[PDB]
Order: sequence, then structure tokens, then C-alpha cells
Amino acid sequence: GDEIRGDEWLATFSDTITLLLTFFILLYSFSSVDAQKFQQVASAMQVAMT
Amino acid sequence: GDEWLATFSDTITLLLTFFILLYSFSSVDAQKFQQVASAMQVAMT
Amino acid sequence: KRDILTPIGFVLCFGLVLWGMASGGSNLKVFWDVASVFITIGGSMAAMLITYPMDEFKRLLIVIRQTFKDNGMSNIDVIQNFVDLSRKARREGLLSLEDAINNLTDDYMKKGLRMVVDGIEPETIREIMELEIDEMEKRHKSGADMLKTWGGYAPAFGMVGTLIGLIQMLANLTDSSTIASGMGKALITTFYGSLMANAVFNPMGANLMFKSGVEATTREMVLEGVLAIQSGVNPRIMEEKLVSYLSPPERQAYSKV
Amino acid sequence: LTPIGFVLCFGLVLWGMASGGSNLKVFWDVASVFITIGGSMAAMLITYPMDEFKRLLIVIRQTFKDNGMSNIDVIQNFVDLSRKARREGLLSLEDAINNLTDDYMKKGLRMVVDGIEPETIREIMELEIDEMEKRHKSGADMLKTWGGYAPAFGMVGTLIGLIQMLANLTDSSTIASGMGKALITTFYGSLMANAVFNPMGANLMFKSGVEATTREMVLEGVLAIQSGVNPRIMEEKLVSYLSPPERQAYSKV
Amino acid sequence: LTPIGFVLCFGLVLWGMASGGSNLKVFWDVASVFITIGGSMAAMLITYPMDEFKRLLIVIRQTFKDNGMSNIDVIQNFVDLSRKARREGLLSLEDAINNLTDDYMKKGLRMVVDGIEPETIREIMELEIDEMEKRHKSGADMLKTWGGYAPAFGMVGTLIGLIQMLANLTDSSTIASGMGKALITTFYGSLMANAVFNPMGANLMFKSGVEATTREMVLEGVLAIQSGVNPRIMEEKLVSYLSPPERQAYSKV
Amino acid sequence: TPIGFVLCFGLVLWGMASGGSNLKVFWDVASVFITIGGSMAAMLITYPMDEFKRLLIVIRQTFKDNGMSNIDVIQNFVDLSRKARREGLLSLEDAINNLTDDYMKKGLRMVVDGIEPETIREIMELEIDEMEKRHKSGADMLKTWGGYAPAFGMVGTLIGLIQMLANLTDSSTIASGMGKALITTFYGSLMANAVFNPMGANLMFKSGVEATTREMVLEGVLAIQSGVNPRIMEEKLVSYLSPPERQAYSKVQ
Amino acid sequence: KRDILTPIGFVLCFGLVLWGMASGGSNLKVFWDVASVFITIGGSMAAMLITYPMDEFKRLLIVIRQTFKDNGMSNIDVIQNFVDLSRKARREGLLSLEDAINNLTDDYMKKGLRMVVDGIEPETIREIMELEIDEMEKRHKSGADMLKTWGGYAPAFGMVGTLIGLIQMLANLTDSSTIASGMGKALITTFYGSLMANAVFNPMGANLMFKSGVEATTREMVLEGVLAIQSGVNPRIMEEKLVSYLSPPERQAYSKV
Amino acid sequence: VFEDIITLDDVAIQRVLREVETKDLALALKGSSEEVANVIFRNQSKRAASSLKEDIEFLGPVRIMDVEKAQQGIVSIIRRLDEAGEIV
Amino acid sequence: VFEDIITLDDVAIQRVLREVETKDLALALKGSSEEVANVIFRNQSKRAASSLKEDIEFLGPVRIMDVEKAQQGIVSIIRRLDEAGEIV
Amino acid sequence: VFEDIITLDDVAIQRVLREVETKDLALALKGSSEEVANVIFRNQSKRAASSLKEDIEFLGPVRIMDVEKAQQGIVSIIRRLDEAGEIV
Repeated sequence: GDEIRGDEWLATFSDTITLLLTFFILLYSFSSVDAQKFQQVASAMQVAMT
Repeated sequence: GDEWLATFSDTITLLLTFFILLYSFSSVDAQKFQQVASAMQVAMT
Repeated sequence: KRDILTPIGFVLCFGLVLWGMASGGSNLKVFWDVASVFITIGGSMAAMLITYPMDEFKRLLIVIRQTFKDNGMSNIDVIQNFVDLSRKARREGLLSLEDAINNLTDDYMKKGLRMVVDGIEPETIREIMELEIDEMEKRHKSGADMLKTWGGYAPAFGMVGTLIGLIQMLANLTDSSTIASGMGKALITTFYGSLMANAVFNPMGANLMFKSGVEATTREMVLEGVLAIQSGVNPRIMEEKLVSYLSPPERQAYSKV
Repeated sequence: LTPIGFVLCFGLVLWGMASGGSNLKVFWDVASVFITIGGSMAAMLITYPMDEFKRLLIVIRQTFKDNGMSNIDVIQNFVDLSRKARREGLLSLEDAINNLTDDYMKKGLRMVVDGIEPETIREIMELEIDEMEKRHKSGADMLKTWGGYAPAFGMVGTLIGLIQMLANLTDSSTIASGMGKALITTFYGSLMANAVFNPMGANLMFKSGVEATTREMVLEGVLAIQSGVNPRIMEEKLVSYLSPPERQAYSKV
Repeated sequence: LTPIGFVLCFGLVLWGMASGGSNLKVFWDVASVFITIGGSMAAMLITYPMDEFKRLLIVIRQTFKDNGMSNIDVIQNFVDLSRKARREGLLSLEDAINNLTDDYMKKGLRMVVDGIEPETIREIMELEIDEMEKRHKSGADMLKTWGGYAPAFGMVGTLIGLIQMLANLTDSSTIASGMGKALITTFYGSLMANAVFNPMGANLMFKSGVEATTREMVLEGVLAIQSGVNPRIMEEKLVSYLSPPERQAYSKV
Repeated sequence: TPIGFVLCFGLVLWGMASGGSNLKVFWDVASVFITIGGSMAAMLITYPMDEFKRLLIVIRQTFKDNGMSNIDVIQNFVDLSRKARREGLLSLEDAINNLTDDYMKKGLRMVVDGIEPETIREIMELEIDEMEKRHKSGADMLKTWGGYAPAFGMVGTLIGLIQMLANLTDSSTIASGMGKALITTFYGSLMANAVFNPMGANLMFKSGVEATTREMVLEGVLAIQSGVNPRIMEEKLVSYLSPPERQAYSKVQ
Repeated sequence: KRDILTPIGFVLCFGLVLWGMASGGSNLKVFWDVASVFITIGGSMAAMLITYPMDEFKRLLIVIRQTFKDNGMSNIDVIQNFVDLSRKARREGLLSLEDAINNLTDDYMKKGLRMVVDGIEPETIREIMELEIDEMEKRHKSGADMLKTWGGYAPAFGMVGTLIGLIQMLANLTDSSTIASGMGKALITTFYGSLMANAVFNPMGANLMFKSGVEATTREMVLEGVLAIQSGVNPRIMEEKLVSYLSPPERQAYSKV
Repeated sequence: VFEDIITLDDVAIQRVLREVETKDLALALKGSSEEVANVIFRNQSKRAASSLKEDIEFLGPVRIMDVEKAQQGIVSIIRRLDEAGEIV
Repeated sequence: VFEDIITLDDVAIQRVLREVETKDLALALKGSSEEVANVIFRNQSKRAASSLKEDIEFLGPVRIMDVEKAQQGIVSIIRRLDEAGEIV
Repeated sequence: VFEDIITLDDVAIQRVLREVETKDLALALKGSSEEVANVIFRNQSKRAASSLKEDIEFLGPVRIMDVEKAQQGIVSIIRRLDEAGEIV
């Protein structure tokens, strides 16, 4: 009953993305976001979602 | 009961979506980095 | 059999999800995204049409819908019906039962009893009626397998919408509207895919399998009641073997009549 | 329907891709296509030599266009043949057998017309069902294997993209757009798996079960012709294969 | 099974959470518990009928007492019963049967002293074993299903939190706190799956095998008493059911 | 044929070279030891030396042992059934020895030597089972290595990340160390998806193809002993052929 | 003869991981933190105590330890011991082996031989000896399944540690000490969990089943050797039947004598 | 033979019919009268009678001697259970 | 005798033809004239007749007695089938 | 003829004390003298002798003339091995 499941890639993808997220959170910890650039994105998502 | 790990990698990718976007609008403070780098050594070493 | 866990489970499941969505002051429109509907709901449904032809897709949907109906009468009534049939069949013969076996709504008791009245040998009746049970279980398994197939397709297409959204977001970092549209696509495609899989498709297909097994047991004891009518026995050995098929929490219920 | 499901699947996904006004060229990358499609294709050549791959491709293509007779029409032909066999014997069915369009009903009934005992007729016909199921399973297994390879080589290409961009970076903005190009190959592998390979593999599995039910139905009824059962008894046993929607459709015909 | 693994599991994980001078209130959210536990419980109600839950409660209640009969005790009394069945006949095995508390030894032993065929006894006792394994397997499957639902509905709550926060960002400094708050439901789902549901489901599966071995041991001893084997024969036949730690403990007593 | 391997690594190598970055960013001698050596060392713990020797034998069989065409199997058996009908059963010795296919001379030799047909099936079904067991064991070893290689690549990636955090000095080299640590994961996924997993699936598919041919040969051998008509022998053995193969066989026979 | 693959594998596996850990001239202390030990190693071990009671968990630990402490005589030495015993059996009688049997080290061999000396029926000895093999195989499978259960628990609790680290980092992303503590928790919990699963637990469980199958084959050959003493055969028919169980590398290994 | 069935009561004629199979009943009914078939096809099921309607036609040519033995066999079974609860 | 198979009806011959083994039928057809085989060829399917064509031709010169014993098997099958429904 | 066990060699007694039941042998030894018991105990395994001792201290009071049935059966065991590898 050797079922063929195409999820062997999933373990590598999940761990690779997980440490990529953990590594990008580190960069954001000691970074300063541009307030004007963020304000454009924040206001645009209110329009898009609502 | 492990079909949800597909959704976990989906959600972690979703979590990474915001931070890659935030990182594009960001620059290194060069002083908060020293605080994080110094405390990095203290926590592990 | 007046099952209440499934209606209650659905109300609490979506009621808790809806309560979570309407938590704080969030307006419910933020959880609606047409692009997301096309990607995960539309994409997984279209993948379902690749797996299942539309003619067979309609058939399995009908099979799923019929299994969740109230059906006919309970395991208590069929034993009462068979015992009443045994009294009438043991006095007026196997015939004169045509009126009694024609107003029934089982369509499986009717099939077996009509063969009994016609005078078909028990071996032929048993093999025909056991073939009905085997093929009905195959139909129910096919419907439940179809729900489980959709339960895997929807989260798979929810992840596709995540990649679509992130690729869109990262390729248009100078346009805030495209950033907002891409990120809304990625977040809501996963939300739709996880809701369909975990709140509907996966639980419901497993629910179909439990209902199929209960229905198979009901048909297994209807066959015994049919075969015992043909091999005429008094309505005390009939009620002796029919209650043996009852569930442990059901046998004592019949004892109180 | 599978041919329209393919059109619907890519059409609905593409509409969602273009819904937010973004240009669709951001999803197009020739290098990503060759890494994901070519890499998974090359891996399939490792699993299957390019002689069994062709045969399995033909096996998949054969099931896509075959249009057999309906199960309801199987009842009618068997009921008609059983009624005719009870009037003029089995040899009168020879002209009717050659008018069939199954090659499985024909094979079983031709053994019935000749003197072939029911024991060997059954095991020959069940052998055809078992080998038909095995052939469909092998074709479905080939499609499911490709449904795993394509995201696997999409992940390999994503690592290639991530490593390449993280080595040569100029600013935080060019890094963010680097992840987008790196994830295109993963998007290709996920799309190919979920829209083509996996649904086609499950389609073959579903078709195998449907044809197996029809063939068990045909076998149980080929043996009834030569056993001389009553046409009503044959119909009663035969109709215990159809869905209740099919049972009423056969009643009115 | 004592509930010390649950205290250790949550206690040791809680110590790690609070280790690096981290405040634990960032991990507490009352609404997150309802989304994760309540959402997965409502899915379990859809998945399983009422009788399955009642059967699950029975086996789970049993596994927390386990005040049964030791395997060394089973052979010790079976060997003693062999001597009396040899010294004083089989009919004398009536008071010793009713003075034990096993509820499975007695049923098999009473069959032996009532003149029932060895094949008949094996049929009844082995069917009872299969019933016990089926009850445990279905109970373990229910807990494993809940172990898949809890992380699934924890991620649904995380997605809801991410969607809600993104609709009202407005700060650029509350994003990380909002993402951390939304992640709590997923953490609850993983914690409940890995510390409660999955280990309890594996506990039921392991307990089923232990009881199956004990019942197979009793069936062998019951059949040995019926055939009047030598007390030495049944001893070495039943010793081949004990671990080497148990064999040295049994010989020293 | 290593055509799949050349295409697999050629397309992957082309993908790395497709980007403007030099191929040296993908090369890391230390990463090879962590991924290849780490997963190989776990395989040494997992498998004894006997399994490795059996795996090497079954790998060499794949590239060398071709097999026999199913069209030739039916063509030979039909003629052998025909010849054994005109002449006696003890007249195929010339044809038996001239068969260029193992397991078929051996199967036919115990037919002319008068051993019971049921024992012939058991002897030659066990030969099928050991062939299947040998291939499954080798396939499981390759699939286990296909799981070990990305797991140890992830371990090497984690080691690189942990080392980078400890020695955090320059913020402009954080992403460079990010991509350098990812080389181990790239090696693990590349070795799993281009070597181990496709080769393990290759053994599983080759086992099924062989098992079908052996069962077809066993079916023909048993039909020769219990003398059946050549029409029945052909009809029984045609079931093993695909619909495309039946047309090819029909022209010759 | 001697199993040297798994000690080589352990030295190579943990030597290479240690070599990578110290590759950059960094302190090995950076890979140690108690929080990750408490979450992954402590959490998965405590989850193992939920699955396995301490009495049974310790019992399976001894079974695992005893399986890898094989110091018994090799398969060739057992065969050479049986032909030596068979020579004395047909020269001085079966009762003369009482002194030789009590000096044996294999408890399985003595158990079968003592029954033969006492005159237990041949089909009773085979039934008992087969039950010895079957129950020993079941015990080994329980020990290997215990290791595989731990091989899934440890990575699962390493992902819980990742969730703990991420939430801790996200809640206090302006502390720079919570960031470092959360950063280490997320990465090192995964590091511990993957090492336990892929370097220790999963390879050990599979290794255990291979040793169980080899030991079962040795017992099956000891049973035939024991049963041939009872029947009575010169050390020429005994030698040919015993070596059929020998592995192909072992078949001609003893061919010199 | 096969004449005193009309006098036989309606309850008991159903009882004997459950013993004699379709093949025996149809063989004896070829050499009978029209009103006997009406008697037979009124204590049988509505669709069971239709089964015997076509069976008798399907036989076609047949030796006459088979009719009496089937009729006698149907007569014989009635006598051998004539002492049961059914009226003589 | 085996020479009486010609006078039988096509329906009766067809039933016994698929019952008699092809080897038995071939063994009993050497002692009969060509006209006998015509009533056998027509009352069989094309595949069954084709198998009979090669079986009679590739059997070899057989003893006269062996033909005699084969005809008894065929001629006795119709003997019990005389009252089973076959009309002679 | 009983009491010939003490006259045969140890190997012959060892073989015949390998298939007799431990109950009837105990039944055939309760009335025998110590010299007959001595030749039985030392030509048997330690476990077998302990089993015999347990079977002679818990036999209970039994009547005469049934021991001779065990004794004749024990002697008959020697008779059936007289035509085998065993010698007298």
C-alpha cells in the first residue's frame, strides 16, 4: 500500500521559509521603516480590503 | 493527521510576506544593529 | 436517526469562525475577495472537474446529498414492521402481503420482500440483496472519497494564491494598490482553502463513512427480516435475531417497546 | 469534465492572477520554466526509461477519449440477450454478440457461446479486470509521481534563486524583488502539480473504479446468460449496480 | 497511566517559554483558546457520531486506571492452576476460578470447566481480543483526528488575525505585536496536538498491544489447562510472553 | 540509461549558470561533507552492510537486466500450447532448452517433470515474492536516503545560521551568510530529487513490471501442465497486454 | 561477524555535525541553551511519558539496550556446537548432554535442549520455540516503534519552539534581548529536533528491526538444531540443514572446516 | 389428475404452490384447461404470473408424456402434505 | 449410434456439441462420414468449429477401437438428455 | 514381564524413560522397592526426576490391579522398541 504523495518537497520548503522568516524578522528588528512609504501601503490596503 | 503542515508552510510564507515587504521600505539603523549584535553574543556565548 | 452532532458541529464551527472574524470592530467585507474566490474556490472546483467528469460529479453530489437525508424509518420501526408482517404472513400465507409491501418507502425492503412473495429461492435473494449492500457502500465510499479529494484541492489552491500574491507584491513594490491587492489575494486564498478543507470537506467525508456503515448494518438486518419472512417463522424468533443487529445502546431501547 | 476542467482551472487561476491590475508578465520566466518543467521531466526519465514513459503516456491518452456504453444500456443488452437465449439457444446470439462495442462483453459472451465452463470464464474475466486496474494504477502512479517532482524541482529552483540573489545584492529593495523571481519556479511546480498532474492521476484512479464496476457488472451477467437464469432474475441482480438516479432512468426505458 | 507526563510536558515547555527573561502574558489569549479548541471540537462533532465519542470516553477512562493483572501474576496463577488441575482434577477448579478478579481469565476458565471445544474457546476469546483492539484503534483515530484539527483551526485563527490587522494597519509599529498576537492560535493548536492529542492517541494504541499480549497469554493458559498440560509445560509456554526483565523477576519469586 | 541523470543535472547546472552569478557561489566543500556525509552516516546507522550489498546488486540489475517482452511471452506460450496439443507433453524439451528467458525454462521444466501444479505455483510465486522484496528493500533504502539528505542539509543550514548570529559584526554581510548557509539545503534537496527519490521510484516501478511478467509466465506455465486449448491459453494471456499491445500481437498472431 | 557499521555511522554522523559546528572557529556554547533543551528534548521526552508509562517505558529501554549489546556466539559457532552435541548424543545418549547444556550461554538454546532431554514431544517443543520467536519479534517491534514515536515527537516540539521563539520575538521586537532569546529558541529547538529525529531516533529504530530479523533467523536455525538432536541425526545431515539458514556471506565462510 | 384444484380452497392452493417450482408448474400447465390457468394465475403474485405467462410459450414443441408426470407430480405433492394443517 | 446425429434437430445438436470435449468430438468424427461433420460444423460457432478443424487434422492415424469408444461418450450424452428437454 | 528395567543398561533405561508419562510411571513406582526407584531416578534428568517425585507424593490412595496396567503398558513400551534401534 505504498501511496504516492507529492509532499516530499513540503518539508524542505517549510523549514527553508521558516528560517527565512526568522532571518527577515531579525533584519526588521534593527531597521527603520520609511513612514511615508508605509503610509501609502497602509492606506491602500484599507481601500483594497474595505 | 498531518495535512495541516501544507497550511503551516502556507501561513509561514504568509508571515514572511509582510516582513519582506517591510524590509524593502527599511534601512539599517546601524545603532540598533549594534545593540542586537551585542546581545546576540551575550545570549548564545 | 435524528443526528444532532453534525448540525450542532456546523453551527459552532462557523459560528466560532464568524465570531473570530467579527472580533473587535472588523468589517466583514475584508474577508471577501473576488480574486481569492476565483483562485482557491474556483481553482479547486475546476480541478475537481478534471478528476471527476461533470456527469459523474453530479452523480456523486446526489449520492452525498441523499445520504444526509432523514431516510425512512428507524431500526426500531423495521423490527416492528417485520414482526407485524410475520403475523400477517403466518396467517394468510406469504401472499396477501402485496398491499403491505407496496406502501413502504424503503425500496430495499420492498425489493427483497417482492422476491419473497414471488417465490425466489433464499440463496438467490441473499446474493442479490448482499450485492445491493456491497454496491451501495462502494457508492458511498466514492462520494466520501470525492469530498476528501476536494479537501486536499482547496488548501493546495490556497497555497497557489499565496505564491500568486507574493509574486505580485514583490514585482510591484512601487505601486501600493498592487501591493494591497497581492497581499489580500495571498491571505484570503489560504483562509478560503483552510475553511473548505477543515470545516466542510474533510469532516463531512468522514461523516459520510460513518453513515454508510450504519446504513449497511440496517440493510444487513433488513435482509435477515426478509429471509425469515420467506422461511416462515413465528414473530418471536424474528425479533430474536433482528435485535441482535441493534447497537448496544439500541437493544435495550427496544426492550421497553 | 476533464477537458473543460483544464480550461477552467487555468482560466480561473489566470483571472485571479490578473484581478488586481498587475501585469501577467511578472509570472513569466523562461529559466524558471526549464528548471521546474525540465527538471521534473528529467527526473521522470530517471524513474521511467523512455520506452515505458511513452507506453504510460499512451495509456493515459487512451483513457482520455474512450467512450464506452452506459451501464443502463448494459442491462438492456443483457436482458435482451437472456430473453433471446431462452428462445433459440446460445448460438442464436452469435450475430448479436458481433454487434457489441465493448470487446469485454464480446469476449465473455463468445466464450459463453462456445463450450467453456463457468470456472475458467470467470477467472479469465476477473483477470482482465485485475490487469485493467493495474494498468490504470500504473498510469495514475506515473502522474502522481510527476505531481511530486514538479514542486520538488520548483523548490530546488527557489533555492537556486535565493542563493544567487543573496550572494549578489545591492539594496534592501532589490532583495525583496529577488524573492519574487526566486518563488516563480515554486509557483510553476505547485501549479503543475495541483492543476495538471495530481487531478489527472486521481481522474485515472476514479475511471479505473468506474470501469471495474461496469466489468464486474458485465461478468455477472455473462455468467447468467450461460447459466440460463430468468431474465427477471438477471435484471434484478443486474440493477443492483446502478445508482438510484440510474435505477429510475432504467425503469422508464 | 498517571497524568505526570501532561504536567511535565506543559511544565517543561512553559519553563522554556519563560527562560530568557520573557513575559508569559504575550502567550495568553482567552479568545485564542475558543478559536483553537472550540473550532477543532466543532469539527470533531461533524466528523464523529455520538456513539464514537461515548466509546472514546470509555477507553480513555480505562487507560488512566490500569489496575488490572500483571503478566507475571497471570502465569503464576496459571501454573498454580495447572498443579491443582493435575493433583486434584479439573472439576476441582471451581473455587479458585471465582476467587480471582480478571474478568477475562474467568470467562475462559469457566468455559474450560463447562466442557467446550478448544476451537470454540479460541473463537470466543480471540473475537473478544479483536473487539478490544477495534475499540482502542477507533479511539486512537479520534484523538489523532483531533490532533490534526487543532493546528488546522489554530491556523484559521491566525489567518483571521492577520487579515484583520492588515485591514487596520495605520501604525508600522504595531505590526510585529499584531503578528505575534495572531500567531498565538497556531501555537495553541500545535501545543494541544503535540502535548495532548497525538501522545494520547499513541497511548491508546500502545495500551491496545499490551492488553492484546496479556489476553493472548491468558488464552494460551486457558487452553493449556483444558488439555491438562504439565505445570512445567505451561510455565515455559507462558514464560515466552515476558520480557527478560520479567523473566528474572518471575524466577526469583 | 543515464540520459535522465545528464538532463537532470544539466538543466540544474544550466539554471545556476543562467543567472549572472558565478557558479562558485553554489560550491562549498564543507557543505558537501555536512549533507552527503551526514546523510550517508545516518544510512550506516540505519542499514546493515548486507542491505547495502543487496541494494548495489538491485541497482546494477536495473541498468543491465532488461527482461522479456510480454508479446514474446504470449507468442512462445501459445506455440508451446499448440505444439503440446499436436504432440505429447513430453515433447517440448527442445523448445524448453532453447528459451532465452530465465524463470520460464525453470517453470516449464517442473511441468515436464511431473510435480503437482499447486506446488509449481507456490514455488514460482515465492520467486516472485523474493524479487518484489529485494526491489522494495532497495527502494526503501534510496527513499530513506532521499529523506536524510535534505534533513542533514537543513541541519547544516541551521549550523550556519546559528554561527552567523553568534558572530554578528557587519550588517552588510548578514544576507551573504544567509545564502552561504543555504547551500547545504540546496545540496540535500538536489541529491534527494535528482538521485535518491527518482532511483527509488525507479526500483518500485521496475518491480511491478517484472512481477506482471512473472505472473504472466506462471499463468502460461500452469496452463501448459493442465492442458488447455491454444485459444484459451491466448485468451487468458491476452489479459496481461494493454490495448495497444493486443493490436501488435494480433498482427503476428 | 562484528557489527561495525552503526558505531562508524554514529562517529561519522556526530563527528561531521560537530565539525560543522566548530568549522568557523566559533564557540560550541552557541549551540547550547537550556530553553531549547527544555522545549524540544524536555517536551518530546515528556510526551513520550504520556504515550508510554514509566514502567513500560523503562521496560522498552532495556529491550532496546539488550538488542544492541549482542555478545553471543556467532551463527557458525552455534552450528559447530550442535554437531558437537549431536556427536555426543549418539555416543553417550541424550541424557549425557545435561552437563554440556547447562554450560551454554544462549538461553533460547538451553530452553529447547532441556525440553528435548526431558522427553517433551517434538510438536510441543516446536510450538513453544516458535512462540518464543514470535513474542521476541513483537517485543523488538515495540522497542523500535517507541524510538520512531520519539523520532516524530522531537521535530514536532522543535516546531513548537519555533512558534515560541517567533511569538516571543514579535511581542518585544524593540528589546534586543528578547529578540536574541527568541531568535535562539526558534533556531536551536529546530536544530535539536532534527538531530534527535534524523541522527538518533529514526535510524536507531530501523536498525533495531534489522537486528530483530537477524536474531529471529538465528533462533529459527537453533530450533531446527534442537529438533534434530531429539530425532537423532549424525553430524552430517544436521550440518547440511543448519547451514541453509546461514546468510550467503556466511555460507562459505565456514567452508574451510 | 389435475382436476380437483378448483374445489381446493384458496388458502391451501397457495401453500402447495410454494413447494412446486416454476419449471414443474409450467410443464404441467401446457396440457390443461383455460380456467385452471385462471385459477393458478389468481393465487399467485401479479408479476410471478407474468413470469409463467412467457415460460409456457417458450417451451414450444415438447413430448406429450412430460405433461402427465408433471401433473401427477403436482398431484403427488398435494397428497404427501395432505395431512398437514391445510384442508384436505 | 453416432450416425443418428444427422436426424436430430439443430437446437438439440447445438446443446450437446458445446458439452462434448473437442478431443472427444475429434476422436469420434474419424469413424463417421463427411455428411456427419456437416451437421456438427453448422451447429457450432465459427471459433468452436475452427478448433475442431485443426483437432481432427492434427491428431494422427488412430486405432479403430479408440474411435469406437469416443462415440459412446457422445451417444450417451443425448441418451440422458432425451427426457431432460431435448426432443427426438 | 516387569522388573526387567533394573537389569537393562542405563542408556536403554534413559531412552524408555523419555516417552512414558510421569503419572502412570509414578503409579507403577509407588508399590515398587527403592532399588527399582533408584534405577529410575539416576537414569533421568534432574527436572524429570523432580517431576516424578512431585507425582509420587500426590498420587493418593488407589486400588490394586490398575498399577499392573501401567506396568504392562510400560513393559509393552519396551516390546515395541525391541523391533527398533533399542536393544535388550
